[PDB]
Amino acid sequence: MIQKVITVNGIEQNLFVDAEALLSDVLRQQLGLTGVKVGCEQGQCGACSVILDGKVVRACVTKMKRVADGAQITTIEGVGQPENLHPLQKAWVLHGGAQCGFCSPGFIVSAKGLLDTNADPSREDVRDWFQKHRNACRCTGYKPLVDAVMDAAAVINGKKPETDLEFKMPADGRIWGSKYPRPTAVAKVTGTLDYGADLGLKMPAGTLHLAMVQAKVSHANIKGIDTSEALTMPGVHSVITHKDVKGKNRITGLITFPTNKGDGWDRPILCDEKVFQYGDCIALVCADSEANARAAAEKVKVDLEELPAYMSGPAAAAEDAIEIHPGTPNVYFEQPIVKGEDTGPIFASADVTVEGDFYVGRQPHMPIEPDVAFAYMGDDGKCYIHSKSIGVHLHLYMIAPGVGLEPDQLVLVANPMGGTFGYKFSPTSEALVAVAAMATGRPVHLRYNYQQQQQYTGKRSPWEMNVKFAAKKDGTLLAMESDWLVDHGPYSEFGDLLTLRGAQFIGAGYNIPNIRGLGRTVATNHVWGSAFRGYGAPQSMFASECLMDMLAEKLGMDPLELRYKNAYRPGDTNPTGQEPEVFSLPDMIDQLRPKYQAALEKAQKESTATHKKGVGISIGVYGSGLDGPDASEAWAELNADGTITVHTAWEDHGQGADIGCVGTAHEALRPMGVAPEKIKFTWPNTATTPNSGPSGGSRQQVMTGNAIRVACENLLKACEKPGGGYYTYDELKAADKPTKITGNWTASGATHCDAVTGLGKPFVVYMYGVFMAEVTVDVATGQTTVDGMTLMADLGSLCNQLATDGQIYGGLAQGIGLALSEDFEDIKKHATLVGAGFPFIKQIPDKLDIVYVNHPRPDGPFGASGVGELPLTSPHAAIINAIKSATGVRIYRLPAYPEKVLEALKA
Amino acid sequence: MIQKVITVNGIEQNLFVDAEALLSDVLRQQLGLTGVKVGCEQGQCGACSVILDGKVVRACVTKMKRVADGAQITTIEGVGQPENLHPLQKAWVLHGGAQCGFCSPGFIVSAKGLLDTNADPSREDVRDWFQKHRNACRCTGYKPLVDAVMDAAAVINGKKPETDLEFKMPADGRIWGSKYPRPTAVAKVTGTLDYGADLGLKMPAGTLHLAMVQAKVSHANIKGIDTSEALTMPGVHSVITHKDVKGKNRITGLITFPTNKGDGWDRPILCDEKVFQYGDCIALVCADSEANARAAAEKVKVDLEELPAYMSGPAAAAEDAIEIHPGTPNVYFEQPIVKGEDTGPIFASADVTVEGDFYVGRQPHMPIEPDVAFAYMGDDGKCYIHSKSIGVHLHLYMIAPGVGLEPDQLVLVANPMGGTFGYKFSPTSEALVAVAAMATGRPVHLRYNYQQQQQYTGKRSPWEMNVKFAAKKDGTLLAMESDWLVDHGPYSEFGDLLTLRGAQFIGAGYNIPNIRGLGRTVATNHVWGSAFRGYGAPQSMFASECLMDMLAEKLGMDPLELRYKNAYRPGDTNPTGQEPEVFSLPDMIDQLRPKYQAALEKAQKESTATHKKGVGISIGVYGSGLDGPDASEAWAELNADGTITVHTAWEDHGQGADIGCVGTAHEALRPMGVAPEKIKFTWPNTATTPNSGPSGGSRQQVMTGNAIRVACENLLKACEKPGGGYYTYDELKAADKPTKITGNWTASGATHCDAVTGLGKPFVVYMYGVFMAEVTVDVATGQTTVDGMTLMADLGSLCNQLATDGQIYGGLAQGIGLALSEDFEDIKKHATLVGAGFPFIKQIPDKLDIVYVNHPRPDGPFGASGVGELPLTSPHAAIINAIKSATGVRIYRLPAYPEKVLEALKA
Ligand code: FES
Ligand code: FES
Ligand code: FES
Ligand code: FES
Ligand SMILES: [Cl-]
Ligand SMILES: [Cl-]
Ligand SMILES: [Cl-]
Ligand SMILES: [Cl-]
Ligand SMILES: [Mg+2]
Ligand SMILES: [Mg+2]
Ligand SMILES: [Mg+2]
Ligand SMILES: [Mg+2]
Ligand SMILES: [Mg+2]
Ligand SMILES: [Mg+2]
Repeated sequence: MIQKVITVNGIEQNLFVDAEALLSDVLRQQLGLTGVKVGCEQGQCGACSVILDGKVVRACVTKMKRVADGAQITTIEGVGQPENLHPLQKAWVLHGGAQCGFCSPGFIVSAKGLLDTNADPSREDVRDWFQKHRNACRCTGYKPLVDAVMDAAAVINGKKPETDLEFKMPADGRIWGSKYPRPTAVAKVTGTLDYGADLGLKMPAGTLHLAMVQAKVSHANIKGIDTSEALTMPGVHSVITHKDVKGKNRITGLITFPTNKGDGWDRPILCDEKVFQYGDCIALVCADSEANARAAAEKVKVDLEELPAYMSGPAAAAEDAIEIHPGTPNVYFEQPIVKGEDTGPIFASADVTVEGDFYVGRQPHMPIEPDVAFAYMGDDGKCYIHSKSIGVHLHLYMIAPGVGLEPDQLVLVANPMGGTFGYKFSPTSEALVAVAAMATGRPVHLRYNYQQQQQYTGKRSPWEMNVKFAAKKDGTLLAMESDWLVDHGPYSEFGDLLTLRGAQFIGAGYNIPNIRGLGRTVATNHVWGSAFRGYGAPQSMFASECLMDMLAEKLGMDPLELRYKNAYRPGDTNPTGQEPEVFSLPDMIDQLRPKYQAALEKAQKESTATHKKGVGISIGVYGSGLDGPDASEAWAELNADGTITVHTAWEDHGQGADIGCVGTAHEALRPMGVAPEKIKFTWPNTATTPNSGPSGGSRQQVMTGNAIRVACENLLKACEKPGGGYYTYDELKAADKPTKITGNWTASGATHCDAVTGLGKPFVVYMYGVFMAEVTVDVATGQTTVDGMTLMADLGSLCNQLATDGQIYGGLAQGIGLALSEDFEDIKKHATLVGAGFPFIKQIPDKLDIVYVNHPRPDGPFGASGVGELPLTSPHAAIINAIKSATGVRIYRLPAYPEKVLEALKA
Repeated sequence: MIQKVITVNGIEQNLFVDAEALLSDVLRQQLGLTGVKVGCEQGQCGACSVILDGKVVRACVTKMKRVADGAQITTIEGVGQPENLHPLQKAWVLHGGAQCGFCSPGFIVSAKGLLDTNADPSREDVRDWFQKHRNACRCTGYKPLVDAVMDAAAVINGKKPETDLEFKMPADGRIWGSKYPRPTAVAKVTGTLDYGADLGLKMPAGTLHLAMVQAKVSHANIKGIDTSEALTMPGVHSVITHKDVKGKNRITGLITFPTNKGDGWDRPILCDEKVFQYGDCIALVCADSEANARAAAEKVKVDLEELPAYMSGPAAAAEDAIEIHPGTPNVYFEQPIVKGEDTGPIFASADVTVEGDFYVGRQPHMPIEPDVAFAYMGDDGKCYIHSKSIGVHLHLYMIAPGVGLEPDQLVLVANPMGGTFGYKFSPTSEALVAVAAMATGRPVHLRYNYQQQQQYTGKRSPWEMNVKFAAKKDGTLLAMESDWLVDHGPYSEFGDLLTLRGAQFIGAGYNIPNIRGLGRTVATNHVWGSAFRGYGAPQSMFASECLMDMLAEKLGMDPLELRYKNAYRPGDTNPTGQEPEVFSLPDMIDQLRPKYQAALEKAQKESTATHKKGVGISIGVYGSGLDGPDASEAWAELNADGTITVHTAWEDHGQGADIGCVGTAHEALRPMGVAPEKIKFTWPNTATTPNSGPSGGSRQQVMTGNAIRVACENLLKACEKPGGGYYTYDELKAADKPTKITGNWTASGATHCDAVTGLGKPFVVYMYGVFMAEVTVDVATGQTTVDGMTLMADLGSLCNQLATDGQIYGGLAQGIGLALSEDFEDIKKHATLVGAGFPFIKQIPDKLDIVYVNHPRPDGPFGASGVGELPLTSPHAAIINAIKSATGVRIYRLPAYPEKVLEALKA
């Protein structure tokens, strides 16, 4: 051990450390500076950025031996605090740079380092700095972060007053549609919002820390578990196995479709008889620290009989493949789509037909924060779980029978969280922590490292797809045929539903009167399927949007004009036979057309012999809602202090559940003149907030926004004075009148798609958009650079523009990754950010352009649709279409790795 | 476990706690708020004061179940931080309220609570508030704290500008003699100075926490130790016993006198063959937490043969008493005093003689911070100890042979500390932590609780005393006889030396040409003797100063005039035959006389039938130095940045080692124009600071102050430019000239007192003073209230007046405790602050008056003497003399408990 006397955030610290200890651990654990965020732990994400003697360093790869006596360290806590914000922190708030907020401390500390060395950076200087220092963000698409740095710099430079970093009220008093900052922004930019790992450090002594004993093969029969050596190791309390589970030891898919050939009870909590994928949790070590639990987990011995593993959909779907779940065929679900007339004769007599085989793979979510959860037994006797769940009520019912509790004896709470992008539509660690809390009676905390986040959370499910179009010479679509095979890994939850998305969204955007297709879901031993932003649309619309360009090519027609010819107009129906609710695609195409023509001319002009530029187009469509007559509930409560609490379980991945609630409530409460800062939101809790539903399907703004609106309308009625005006809280209480008022809303016009035909009216509100990608391909290397993205977006009406701009930029950046670099195919190689192709700042263009063409929705609150998944529906199709424009080569199977592009160029 | 969402220091905290947990632990351990200081842990000291929903509460006795959801908490961290100080914090700095600083956070939070409920308190309102909220201070005597509250209130009330809370430079630029604040004040008032227990919380995982297995009988032969059950208990690493000690397992007294009958190697580190006092450490449990170590320590079984214990000096000194250390008589040392002619014939022929038997007991130091230390093996192979040692070099040599290390392989460092008042002139926990670090190879940390601070640290040693005076009718002293028996408990360290103090200080202040006396030191099984502020003078001068009043009474002379007649004047010698170095007692008496006469008249006027007022006088004298030719060393270094570091091992109990260094150096460096904020001090460290010596004997200002002066003079010479002016650092380095310059100083004129006669010149500088106490005695209850204390003090020249005023107030308050309420006689009853008679604020008068009558010392730096122990030399004699004045009763044996006074009143 060594004494080190240093200065941290301006205060002398008399430190006692192991010279080999990581600065991240010293700062977080010994000094309580949990504003230093840790994600990857491998020096790749910048979340743990600190200033050390004037240099920006990653604390997770800086050992204490590199910290000299007398060193100066700055963390986010030293940059500024609430009520003493630094210009960078104020700028971040104003520009909406904190979505999940997990990367915000690291970017802000890094930016301070930049500005202390270059006071007046160009935007490119800012981008080069964040690239060098590996500052990674999965939510924002980087542009808002650069905007914030530039604005702060101008203030620091005296070019602009600091008061301009403070939001100015529009002065109609209206925050709906504005750039009003989100309530959680100040906590995020100051490192004072506690995420799950932070909470773990601030839990009491006697909390047990868990480590997972995981399968190191993809498929096996388990013969036994030997824990004897692990029990003798430092700090070890006990080891938990399936024997300690008090219920069924299975997670239920809950809404398994009746025509599914499996019962939906296939997923174990702790493996008993079998390993179904690499990473499966077989046991939990409980110890006094994460480090001691992990060390002991390495010594637990599992006796297994390894079995041949099926690592792709086609392999598992082979007629003779062995059943992974004995008693259920590997191909466990099929969804037909049968619209209009038989397609065979139409294809035979059509002027033109095209066909393609396409693939979209196992995209990894890659939030900067790896999965984390904890659980405890309340003094009320209930089991409490605090996790990254974005569907607390949904998960309660998925896990309760498995853990052996009635629903009233389990409570799920959503912690503040560093992004999910859908992986948290699935249970991950909730049932594991519940089992351990129940078995030990003690609080328990489980943190995944980044390798476990990659290997042992669910993934976008690969689809192998064949799609065909028949059309007239003038480009009018006559018919479509479609076939898709969905690789769902071993766990069925929502796999059938994901397969149904193919019926709904393959070919969406156009009038197609005649469709014949079939989706099939197959169990495999690769990673299980969890929702990934877009949930079937990124697969579906990659195929159809690439195929539209192929059709345009074969007709000698411009691909934007082919889309214009076919885009939904009054009288048309979507693939499930439903009339669209608004018709904004022609408007958006017309407004994009001259920008598209200008982009074409620029690409022709600026192309060289070696660097070929191209422009690509696509349409995107997705529903806002879960299928059928989805519903939500909210409570609007006048508090004694005159503030109003709007109680919901709107789960915040980081998208803006807080500002969605405040903005929607503010608009609804305008008759009573309620200031936005007087409106409070609630963190999701199954015991004390209503069942607003999960934050999946780009649904909350519509469903919960409407419920909030109705609750607030009902609160206004409850407060109305006869003669005009409104009663105060005290007046209502004096008259023994209610102050906490419920509102509900249901999408009554919706119907579930039919099991035989696929036809129905699954959503009452959709999101519509038109993408344009501008790229350069180096034809010597095959490397593609995305130089610009544009999204024409119809969101109906904006609740908050900082929220919606950010959602779009983030989705476009994930599109670039999906198109060019991302996959989870190699269990080890793809288990790091860099290995799996995470997009760092230089991979995302600074030119991300949005044009809102909003057509108010009949059933949306104040006309709003959702936004969340719109920007990831088909940006990768636009990008691939742009590579084709540039070079003449079409990539059919994502991602467009350089070697793959080169092979195509040279064929 | 329960979730609690509350606000702490203005920030929302999502807390996860045990409802039974103490708020102090939650705040310190879970939230890292180590500004919440914990001392007594029993709700008696206020150090852990926090504001909870507008009420000031003691966090150490507030369970989390009493903290409601939505509660508001404020700790010192929420009051203000460095560079954002609250007016209370600025006021504390300006008024010198932070000495050790351990109570400062609690007083300041408490004061904020006061001012939030009463914005314009009277001084009495402030005193009533601190009494109610149990805010305890052992350093300051409370007056500076009240001064600070009043000044802050005026600013908060807009009656006075906040800039007036900032020190104004005297503008001759001179800080010597000023009220310049101490460098450590800002850290103390903000809770950002880490004391030993704070450091323990900020040590790395894998640090082992120790608990002591202690004797629960006073005297025994040990037969064995059974650790088997303890080893099976939660979190337990190992148990350490004498078998694990690698050296002699004995502490050496090091400077044991040759005529001592013991070898000075009597004190074990871990008991092997015997228990010598209640509390002796027999084993150490090493565990993952203090709580787990303590729980397991309760299960270690010690097999003992209890022996009859001698619990007082007279009991142990009986001719037939059994030897506690077999082979050494219990009476192990005697010091004669033989000055002038045989006293028998002089007493026989004298006009008047008086005699008394007196007792001063086992006063407990009662710092607010209980003992704490830690140790580790450095990567350099050395063993490092960080403790409350106030003699790091001294303790290194006292313990090294016992622990089994050569002096170069052990390093002792003084942590910031919450007071000692001399108990840390002894080793306490240093050898224990060293043994455990060496045995385990791991960092180890040991914190005593308050009961262990009381039972198992050393104490003022009781003295049974008989003193006699012979005098002429005109009051001229002719002769003195003296006999004292010193109860040193079982461990000899510095016991002989303490006994020698009786020869030096019984009757000090007066010309006494003929003295015959004998001091004896006896081992007992009550608590071992450690230095307590005054170190023999409080015993010695209680006897002689009470006896002077008895002599005045018998002569019918005023007791101030009797002292005036006899006080040292040129030509006189002190008891050891040495000429005083200055003669300030007549001056001080003359200046006090009219105040004394006025106080007498007020007492007569304001006395009632039931409440009798009185006035008492005493003189105090003590040396500044350790005996003989004491010495110190300092290094003055010009740093590259133009600051100057003054390297010393001046140990800071809280008295002001920091400001002593800065003020002394500043004065010495004036020719080169060095600003005070450019002068840095060093925390004591045996490896990297010179052997400046211990902070005992009121010596550092003289010895180390002179060394600092000489080093700085030498640095000036090193920096001098030919032609005038001074070179810069860069200029000196360019010329390869030295920048770190040594200075030494020795008290060359001093000699050790003789073993046969007691005669010598032990100190070259003494401190001189005259006390006046004003009291009221309720003759129905026997309760004494001290209404006023005055000290006339000759300190030569003041280094810093905030330091010296505070030292005097603190000593006067300890005097009031020694006179009226304090002891450690009952092992259990006196093991709490309240049980042992700690003086809370109402026990200390607001009227504490100082008059400086400074006569510059020939050998002091810039004429300075020490101050530390002066104010505790005889204030308790003045107080007892005042009770006599008031009521006619003399208390001979301290303390003057009410029942004891009543029995005397009624006899
Ligand atoms: S770079 Fe340190 S946590 Fe990712
Ligand atoms: S806001 Fe950057 S990772 Fe979420
Ligand atoms: S009153 Fe809480 S530590 Fe003393
Ligand atoms: S300053 Fe108050 S206890 Fe030391
Ligand atoms: Cl391909
Ligand atoms: Cl490649
Ligand atoms: Cl008495
Ligand atoms: Cl009493
Ligand atoms: Mg500022
Ligand atoms: Mg038509
Ligand atoms: Mg190749
Ligand atoms: Mg202020
Ligand atoms: Mg004389
Ligand atoms: Mg009695």
